[PDB]
Amino acid sequence: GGVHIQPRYREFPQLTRSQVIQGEFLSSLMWFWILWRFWHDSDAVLGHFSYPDPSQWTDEELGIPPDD
Amino acid sequence: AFFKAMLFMCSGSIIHSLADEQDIRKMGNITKIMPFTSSCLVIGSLALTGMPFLTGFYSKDLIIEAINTCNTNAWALLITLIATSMTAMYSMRIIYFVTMTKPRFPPLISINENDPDLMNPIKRLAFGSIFAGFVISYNIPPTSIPVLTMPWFLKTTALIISVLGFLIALELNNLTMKLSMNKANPYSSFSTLLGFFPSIIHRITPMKSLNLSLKTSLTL
Amino acid sequence: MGAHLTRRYLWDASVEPDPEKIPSFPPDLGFPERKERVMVATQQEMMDAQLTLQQRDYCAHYLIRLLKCKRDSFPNFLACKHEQHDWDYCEHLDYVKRMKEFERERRLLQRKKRRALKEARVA
Amino acid sequence: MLKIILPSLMLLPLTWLSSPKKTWTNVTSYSFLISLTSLTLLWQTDENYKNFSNMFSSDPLSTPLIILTAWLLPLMLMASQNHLKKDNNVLQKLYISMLISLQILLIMTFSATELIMFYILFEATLIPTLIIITRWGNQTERLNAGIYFLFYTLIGSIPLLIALILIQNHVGTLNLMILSFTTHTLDASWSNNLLWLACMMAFLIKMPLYGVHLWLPKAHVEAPIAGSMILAAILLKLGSYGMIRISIILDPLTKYMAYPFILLSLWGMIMTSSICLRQTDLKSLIAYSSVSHMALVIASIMIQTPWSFMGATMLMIAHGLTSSLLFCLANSNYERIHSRTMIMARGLQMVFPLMATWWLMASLANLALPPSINLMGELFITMSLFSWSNFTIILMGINIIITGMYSMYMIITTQRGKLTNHMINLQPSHTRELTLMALHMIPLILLTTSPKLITGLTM
Amino acid sequence: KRLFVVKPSLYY
Amino acid sequence: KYKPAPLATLPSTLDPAEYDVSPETRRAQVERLSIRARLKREYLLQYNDPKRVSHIEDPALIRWTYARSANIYPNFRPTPKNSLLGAVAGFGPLIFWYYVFKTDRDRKERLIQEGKLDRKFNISY
Amino acid sequence: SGYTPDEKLRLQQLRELRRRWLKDQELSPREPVLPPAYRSSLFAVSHVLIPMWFVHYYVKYHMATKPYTIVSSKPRIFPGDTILETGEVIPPMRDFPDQH
Amino acid sequence: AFCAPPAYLTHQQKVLRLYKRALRHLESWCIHRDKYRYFACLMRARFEEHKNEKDMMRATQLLREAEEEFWQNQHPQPYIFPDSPGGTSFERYECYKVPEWCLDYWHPSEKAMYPDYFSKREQWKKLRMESWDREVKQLQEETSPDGIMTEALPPARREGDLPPLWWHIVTRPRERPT
Amino acid sequence: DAPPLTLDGIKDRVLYVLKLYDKIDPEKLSVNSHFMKDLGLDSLDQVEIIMAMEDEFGFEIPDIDAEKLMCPQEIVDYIADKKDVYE
Amino acid sequence: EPYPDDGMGYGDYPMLPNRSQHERDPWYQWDHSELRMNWGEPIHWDLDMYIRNRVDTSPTPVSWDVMCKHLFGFVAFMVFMFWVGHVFPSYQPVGPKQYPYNNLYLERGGDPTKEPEPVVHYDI
Amino acid sequence: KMELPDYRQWKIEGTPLETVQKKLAARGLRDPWARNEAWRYMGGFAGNITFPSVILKGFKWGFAAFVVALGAEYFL
Ligand SMILES: CCCCCCCCCCCCCCCCCC(=O)OC[C@H](COP(=O)(O)OCCN)OC(=O)CCCCCCCCCCCCCCCCC
Ligand SMILES: CCCCCCCCCCCCCCCCCC(=O)OC[C@H](COP(=O)(O)OCCN)OC(=O)CCCCCCCCCCCCCCCCC
Repeated sequence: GGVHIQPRYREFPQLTRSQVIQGEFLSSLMWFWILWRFWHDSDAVLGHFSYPDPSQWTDEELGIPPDD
Repeated sequence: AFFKAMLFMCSGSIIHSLADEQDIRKMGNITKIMPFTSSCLVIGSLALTGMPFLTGFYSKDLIIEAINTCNTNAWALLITLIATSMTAMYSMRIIYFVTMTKPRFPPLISINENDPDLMNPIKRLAFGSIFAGFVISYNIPPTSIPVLTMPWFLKTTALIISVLGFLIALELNNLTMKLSMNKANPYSSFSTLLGFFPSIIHRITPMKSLNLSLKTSLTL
Repeated sequence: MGAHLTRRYLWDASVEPDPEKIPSFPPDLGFPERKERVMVATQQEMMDAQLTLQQRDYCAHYLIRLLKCKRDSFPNFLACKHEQHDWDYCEHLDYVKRMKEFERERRLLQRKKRRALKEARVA
Repeated sequence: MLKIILPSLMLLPLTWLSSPKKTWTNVTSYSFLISLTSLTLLWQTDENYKNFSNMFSSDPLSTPLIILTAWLLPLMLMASQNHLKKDNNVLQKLYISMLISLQILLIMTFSATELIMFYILFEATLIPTLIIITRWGNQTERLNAGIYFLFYTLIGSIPLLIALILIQNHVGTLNLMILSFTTHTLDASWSNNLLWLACMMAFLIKMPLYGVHLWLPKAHVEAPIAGSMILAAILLKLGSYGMIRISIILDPLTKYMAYPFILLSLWGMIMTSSICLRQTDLKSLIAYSSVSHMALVIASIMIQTPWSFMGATMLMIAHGLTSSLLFCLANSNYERIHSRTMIMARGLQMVFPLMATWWLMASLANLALPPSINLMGELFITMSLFSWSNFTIILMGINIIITGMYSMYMIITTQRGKLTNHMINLQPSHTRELTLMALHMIPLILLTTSPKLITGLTM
Repeated sequence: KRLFVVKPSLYY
Repeated sequence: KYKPAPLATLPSTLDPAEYDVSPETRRAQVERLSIRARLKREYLLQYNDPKRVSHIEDPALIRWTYARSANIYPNFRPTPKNSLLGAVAGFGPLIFWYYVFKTDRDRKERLIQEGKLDRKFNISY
Repeated sequence: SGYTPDEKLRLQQLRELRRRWLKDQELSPREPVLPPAYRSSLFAVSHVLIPMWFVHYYVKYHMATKPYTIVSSKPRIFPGDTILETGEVIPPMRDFPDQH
Repeated sequence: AFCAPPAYLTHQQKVLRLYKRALRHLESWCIHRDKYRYFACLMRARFEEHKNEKDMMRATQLLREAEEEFWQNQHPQPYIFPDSPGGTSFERYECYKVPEWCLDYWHPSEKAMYPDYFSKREQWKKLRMESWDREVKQLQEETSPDGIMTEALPPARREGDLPPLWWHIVTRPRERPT
Repeated sequence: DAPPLTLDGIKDRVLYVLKLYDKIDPEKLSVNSHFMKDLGLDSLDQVEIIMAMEDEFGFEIPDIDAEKLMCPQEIVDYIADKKDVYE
Repeated sequence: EPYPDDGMGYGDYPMLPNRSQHERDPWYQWDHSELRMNWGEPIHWDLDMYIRNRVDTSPTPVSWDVMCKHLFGFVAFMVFMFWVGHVFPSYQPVGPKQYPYNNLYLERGGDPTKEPEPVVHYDI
Repeated sequence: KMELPDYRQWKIEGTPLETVQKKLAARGLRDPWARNEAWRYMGGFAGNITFPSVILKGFKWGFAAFVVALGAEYFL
């Protein structure tokens, strides 16, 4: 009636089954998705292309001539 | 749109469930009292902080590394990255004060979020916040010819700065609990009264624009 | 965000390549008839695939493939994955070029400094 | 055009002959139909002007107005049924007839081929207006206001009389048709530089310019609602209609003789717009809103580019309808409140829910909300003014920001906030008050659907 | 305990 | 030290007077309540009066509007600092913009005359 | 301080009257005297299909008919497709060197 | 809001009203309850000492340096309650607090329904007119001799009489019409 | 959302809080019992009491109206009058 | 204290303290609630400005000067630093991007008839 | 009518208020309103909430689910 969820005074509000399950549900799917994609597609941190060391290019390759 | 909408309705849930308290100071421990919104709030918070593999991550780090790779103002490049760490900080500020702390709400507690009209939409957007970045990025037409080739520090900069951001704020907030009031308001005031643009440019312009009409243009 | 900048903003910029004018030195310097680039796609192919001008790179050819496998395979947006690696690679293999060119320049300018310093400036 | 006019004259016999109790409905019902006959002039199937007969003509510029002039007589007679319902049954039939003669005269002035027919009818409209303002004016100062309204117009009027008789001798007929198809090119002498000022000044005065607009704030303040509607909706626009038809001659001088007015108007637009920002009398604020939004018009009838002209024609018809709507709702607050002060009467939406919707739409018409002819008008004058000199956007740009501020302030401090504690309790809204409004805005919505009809002569 | 909610007259 | 400016004024607290009050001051303070209490018990007995339909007037607002729009010109005396400042305001910008618009309009005209202004795809005006 | 003994009676009494006013504000039973479908399927179709039809009537018989009212970016044609109208088979592209 | 403002403020009410602003502006800087309940009983100490100073001059010299210490050690965004002036809900529901003299212009149709409501409303309006005379007379017979006059109004002082000027403190719009 | 107050639920909370203040004996607190003349508390403790109540019921008892919340009952009708509880 | 006699019209209207209705005690039952002004009390000349909406003269925890200096200091430092930036930009070690044909001369809408000076790009 | 928990139930020991209570005590001071602020830490809300706990809420099943899925893919 006037009480759909009894108010509580200085006590931990009682929680409904659904409130807890839906909350764990949304969070757990968040973690399943993060884990699933991390496994299937781990190119979020690494990147799938390795930076070349610009300082290891034989001068020949770069057309650097030998002081004429 | 997906995550910011979530966080605001998440706080809509907290404000309405509490006796219309709109201040983080009097709200606390919503995580145990209301797990459904707290779960939605952290999902949104991590999306805002660009958690890897969530909707923010697919678009946001593309923008970050774009900056780290283009020719740009040095001042702009540095501020945008620390702006990203601050986004983690204030994101941390909300969950620590609003969710992970001893409750400080008024003593009678009457919290209900069971109403389908609360959960359903919050639930539906949460599904969008979790999967939208995945769907939109793959489906859109190839565009912009991104540069995926970066030194690894720049490739992972968005991830680390966000992490370090949370860590720093965790430390700061946790430091707060000590029985030691020593904030000293070093620069909090700028930050707290909005950089003082509101205090000064809102009192001078409306004052020297109306004084001139009544006193000078109208009567003189 | 880089250290190359420090070499130029700090220290000396004489031997640091200008962000622009990268192909500053002769295009053939150090080259025995260097082969020019090769564009696989025909100008028309691109114009018929409505590739954004910017996306008309030397990788335009692997792109058109991706786009092909994205229109075909429509309901499935997760299956044109090999095509994307290819395009990206082509481009990584282009970014690297654009990096090799920059280094080249860098080194050549240093060559200028060393040469014109004692070979051509002291008797 | 003698159906828009003869049937009008006959209204006068009906206001007098009819029963004291039935006088109001016979007059209002019949002029609604008089407006319906007026709509026939809108049937133009070719670009040539409809010259009904020697003296009476209607071209795109006059037609959009003749219909408005006929339309407001019904409304004017509906807005003044309350005040003027305390009269002796012969003071009413005088007020009703006075209102009737205004549109008879105004319909003819807007539908006149000979420019001096304009002058005689032009300056006659002052007689009916001065009586409406002075005889029924509530405040002690209407004797003064009447003097200001008669002298500013009259001192401007005699120069135009001399100028038009002057051109008749120079050209040989004041017939707007011929004067247009004849070579009258002034010669940039010092004298002509005076002729131009003689012809434009009388029109520039009743179209309040920044220099001579003090007559309009004083006149609308103490004028009864019907007089204030007539002054804002049709009377001020008489000056604009005159400037459009008179500058056909004096073609060369306005290229360089306009700068003085143009700058007077654009700076005037800013200052008139701004003083609206802190004026305690609501009728005062609407009047200065009228000066500023009319200062834009004299700055488009002088730049003289096709777009200006129809920007002007769009805005004049649109602002006419909007201003009245604002003056009409101001009166409804004044009659219950019994004071013109803006600060009193706060929170009305809480007690008059709908009038507030009318207030909101009137304000959005007042400021330039986009799917409205009001915005199309300003957008066009703005464009041409920009063409005249790209810098003009700065001044026509301070006005837009100020216009938004005062328009919403009228809504924010009159129709929102906490209710006034206990002014004389505010009786609910009559259906007449609300219709008088609906009759103003429903046409504003309909005209915005097809702006072509009020676009002017230029386009 | 339904309570009467004063409202401006809303017939006009 | 807080420093009141014409804006951001000195708070009640932090105002010297509020702290050192002489017997004289207190008396004055007490009087000012009386004027207000008096005025308060006049409104209240005109507001709470059954059998009243007339408009409570608030003459203090009528003295304000009259002072602000009908008691101005009867108290006008043309001094300096008033006519110098009464001409810089009416003719100052009005002359400023004239040399802003003339110079632009003249620059435009010259360029059009000499053939430089592009006026491309401009088929309207 | 403490309430003045003559103000704890003007609040004593006026509170007593406010309590009666709020009681009187309560509505009696009957107080609001009233002056003498397939669920979503009455919507999905009635409120969506009905509008759709009209729209279609408008888009396929006014817009479509009038010139330049519904214009579309050219369709995309890649190397190897068969244009429906012409039947032309876009020629295959120069082999780009594989395994690059 | 209910009681009337005193003319001048005493020393006490100025001190004791700092104890409120101060402690309440200490719960913005110190949010957690524990830190607060600690850092605040330390505040009282500050006020607790210097409680018995008899030297007024001194007392008004501790007060004037307290309120400057405070002004410079205040929080810019303190915790002001939701429904109090300056709050977040202040005057929010005022758009629904119509002033009750408006049910008098209702159409006889509207008031036709809701009938017992108006049967009790007409009783109260009889109460209001039945006492205006005894009230105003009271207000006057008991008007103060010439001199200090505050805004405090008298109680009833006789049976049947209703506190003078009671029609708008009672019959005041409900706080939250909801 | 939450249920409205009552003149006996706004009285049990007011006595509750005060019974948790250490200085005020929890067995001599009676609603008609003045804070400063009968219970013993000082002036500074009235401010502290009122403030507790302002935080139990979530609203601010203005200064001038709260320099007088002496009886432990005034607090119970003032809170209720401010919240429109006609019981 | 009559407004100064300089003949600008004020007349005898009292020169009431220039304080906005914002800091008028927000709890007291002001007859006119929203103007926070009682009935009879002299209205201020500019009450159309210091009203609860338009302007706010109200004390601020930080002194006004301190505010004006700090705000603008921030603005300036920023603007300046942005300038230090444009002087010293951040750009990766990458040479210029290379577009095919003649930098897409024709497709950038170039004139079909007039061929452009070939711009060639070589490997490595 | 709503009842209210026995006032006695609340006690400062066992909560962070107790440590604040003991120090204020060294100073000789004693705060009298602590017990009121006890239910904050008293029960239900007594457990300390750690930041990893919120960020990692549901991770346990999320990974469990991750395993299951990868498994199905392995099973083909
Ligand atoms: C005439 C000179 C001036 C006279 C002023 C006073 C005249 C009063 C007496 C006469 C009043 C009616 C006659 C004058 C107005 C005539 C308006 C009209 O005829 O509308 C035409 C419209 C059909 O459109 P159509 O003419 O075909 O448009 C041309 C497209 N090529 O017909 C219709 O479809 C009507 C549709 C009605 C519903 C419209 C719904 C859309 C409204 C959009 C509003 C947008 C927001 C407006 C904001 C305003 C400011 C808040
Ligand atoms: C609010 C935003 C304002 C944004 C302003 C943007 C300005 C853009 C750059 C303008 C200046 C360079 C323009 C270059 C192309 C145009 C060249 C041209 O023809 O302009 C000429 C004009 C001449 O003006 P001036 O310097 O006065 O020359 C008088 C010589 N005797 O050149 C000028 O007009 C120079 C001055 C331009 C700005 C004029 C003021 C704009 C703001 C006015 C606000 C209201 C001011 C009221 C002042 C009242 C004073 C009493």
